[PDB]
Amino acid sequence: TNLCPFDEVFNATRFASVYAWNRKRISNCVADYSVLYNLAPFFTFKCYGVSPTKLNDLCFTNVYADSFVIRGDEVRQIAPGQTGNIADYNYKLPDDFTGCVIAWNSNKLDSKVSGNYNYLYRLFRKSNLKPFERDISTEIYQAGNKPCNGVAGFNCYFPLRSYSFRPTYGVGHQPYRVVVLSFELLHAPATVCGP
Amino acid sequence: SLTEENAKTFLNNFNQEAEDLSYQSSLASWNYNTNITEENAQKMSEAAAKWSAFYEEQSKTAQSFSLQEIQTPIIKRQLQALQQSGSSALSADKNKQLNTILNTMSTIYSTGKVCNPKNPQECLLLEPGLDEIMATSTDYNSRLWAWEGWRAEVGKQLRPLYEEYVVLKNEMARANNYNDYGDYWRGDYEAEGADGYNYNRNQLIEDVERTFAEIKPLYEHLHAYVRRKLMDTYPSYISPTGCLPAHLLGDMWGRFWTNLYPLTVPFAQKPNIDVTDAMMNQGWDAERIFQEAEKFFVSVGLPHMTQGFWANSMLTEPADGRKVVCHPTAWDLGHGDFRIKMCTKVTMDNFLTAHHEMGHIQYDMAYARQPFLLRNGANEGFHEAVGEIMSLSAATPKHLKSIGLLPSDFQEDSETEINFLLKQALTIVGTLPFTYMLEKWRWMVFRGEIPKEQWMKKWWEMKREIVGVVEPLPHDETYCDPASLFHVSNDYSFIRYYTRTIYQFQFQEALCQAAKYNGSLHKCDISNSTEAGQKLLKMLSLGNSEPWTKALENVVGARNMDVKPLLNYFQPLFDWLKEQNRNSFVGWNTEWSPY
Ligand SMILES: *[C@@H]1O[C@H](CO)[C@@H](O)[C@H](O)[C@H]1NC(C)=O
Ligand SMILES: [Zn+2]
Repeated sequence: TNLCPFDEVFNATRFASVYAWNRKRISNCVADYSVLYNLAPFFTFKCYGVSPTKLNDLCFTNVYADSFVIRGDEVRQIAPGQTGNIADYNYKLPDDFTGCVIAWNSNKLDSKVSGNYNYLYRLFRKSNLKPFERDISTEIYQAGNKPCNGVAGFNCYFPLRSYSFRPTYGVGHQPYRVVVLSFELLHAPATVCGP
Repeated sequence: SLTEENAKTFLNNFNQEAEDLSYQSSLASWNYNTNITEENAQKMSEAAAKWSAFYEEQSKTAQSFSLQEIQTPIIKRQLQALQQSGSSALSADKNKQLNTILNTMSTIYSTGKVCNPKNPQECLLLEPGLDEIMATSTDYNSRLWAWEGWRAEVGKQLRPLYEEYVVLKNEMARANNYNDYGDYWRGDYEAEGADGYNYNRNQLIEDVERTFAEIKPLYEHLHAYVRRKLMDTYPSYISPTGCLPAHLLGDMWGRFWTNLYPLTVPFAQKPNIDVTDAMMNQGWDAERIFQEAEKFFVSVGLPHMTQGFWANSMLTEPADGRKVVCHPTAWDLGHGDFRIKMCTKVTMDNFLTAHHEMGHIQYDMAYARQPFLLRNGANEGFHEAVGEIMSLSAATPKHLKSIGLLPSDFQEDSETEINFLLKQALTIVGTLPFTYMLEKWRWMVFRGEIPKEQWMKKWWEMKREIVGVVEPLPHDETYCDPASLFHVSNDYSFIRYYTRTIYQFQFQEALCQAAKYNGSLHKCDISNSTEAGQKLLKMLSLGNSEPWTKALENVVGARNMDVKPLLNYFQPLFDWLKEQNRNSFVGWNTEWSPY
């Protein structure tokens, strides 16, 4: 029995920023979503396109596992057909998204008394992101009609900002680790079946 | 591209960094006020310095966007709130002069002693050892001595400082497209942009004189009753037709007549029930007081208290090692953080202070969905009027009989109602004429209608005709009597206490008519009523994003100050005063003088 490649994306030690979310491929394994109950008390197991109530007996050719970290008030933006800052500049999902999202509070690990300035996000951008698109550019966002010349003056800001988590914030500002599983159904031999 | 998108991006970039710098300074201030040491006071300085520097740097740049091509009200309001640079319009030298002048009056008011014509080794300052003479001391020739010595020692050096403070502040406001500094204080009530809710600045004057001219008969009846009651302890020093002396009241300045209750009481044989001797025989704690207050807000339709509140708030005095400033306050640190710092004892006065303090938390918790510039109250009187109705409701004998503090044997009586309404009469109606007179004098002084050689010539005739108070000793043109108050030696608006009272009763009558109540207004509460309490949450959700004339219309229905719940609150008292003031003369004349 070649078990799932799990226990390496959930119980990780270093997550990624939302603007540089991490993606892992899953194939030639056995899906075993039966141990996620032993995880955090998370209230987010929201699935679309499939049914979560004891319907994990399908076969897929590939699975894409994305992972990142956001705040507590943005987990509602990781859903098909949504708007906001994260959904438009950081991570966009299509309307026909088949798969689901899990989000668990990570205040005891991702928060610092002096401020966790490690995780970043994108605040300004010329256009919105396509479904499953990713940008890692650090160009000066020219807002007005005058050139920027590489320096950030007036109407020319840096597009990346930080979170600065602290253990004294409210539940809407505490960090949350998010994992998005997407299922692919191609014309290839489906090798991800599960018991 | 255009001014709109540029302003939107500018406001976003502002709100990004402003809400993180405004958190460290507040956290440092909390850590200092809770653990005051030699290091916290120094750590609280750099955070505030950096925050002020960032605020001035952002406000100096938020001026190239002309407020003429903006059609959206939210962006226009945020730009108007960011364009008020305050005292940053003065020059370099004048700023330092105004800074060193304001600190001089502050350190003069803080320090300073008094000397008696008797043995002078007793030097008394504003420490509570002195105001006790003006609070509980009945014997004559001592209250008058203290009242004269206060305006004699510390009132002389504040005259050469106020004369420059007036002309300096009139120039700082003249650079902000105003007329004087009196018009600067009246600008908080300026609400522009609406369909009918437009409120002009100068109207604030015409709305106060129209309001004070309606509580004149009730104040006159209360004043005549107090004057007739004071003649039983000072028979040879009180005239039954003239006004009352400036001293001999229940305060150092006469702002609150609360200390006249042991002298001016309708029925002395009544017990005036107190629930302080009710938590001893059953067992209470500082946590039970704040838990019975949380249950009050969840029975009306308001959210619970966050888990970070009960873990980060100081609800009692520390055991040892630490020291606190000993003042009940509600801190809104930001980023979803709300705390309360208050040393709580098991009494009735502390039981009602918890409700007043949590009334600020429920207000702060509710407008947190605003872009960091609309997270305030409608005006300066809206924030403090919400915490007053919560204490008004929790003090009724009905709320005390539904929590186990009062037994189901004593219901009510007509005598305790009068004993309670009179004690509340010399706390609200007794300060409104004083506040109105002081604010009118300050406005006329800042405008120019009172010359420099007529200050202590028009300050006393107004107190004679408006407040009905005469001076015991003559005061020539070398004193400064209003400067003796704390709110005058330091820059502080005093009209915020006049409107806050009115709004206190406009909210209570509108929130007691949504719970199907028909009895007296001073006997109703909003407990166990979801409708009466959901209309309040609708007003407590705008901050200053909407004009204050519109937020007031959502809770009470009126667009302006229309004060006749106050005349309905003191209805059983105004009728009892007219039955007692029969063989007397209701009124005063500004001609009599003691000496
Ligand atoms: C992570 O650790 C928990 C600890 O009990 C364990 O139950 C779980 O199987 C581990 N793996 C995952 C993917 O949660
Ligand atoms: Zn208050």
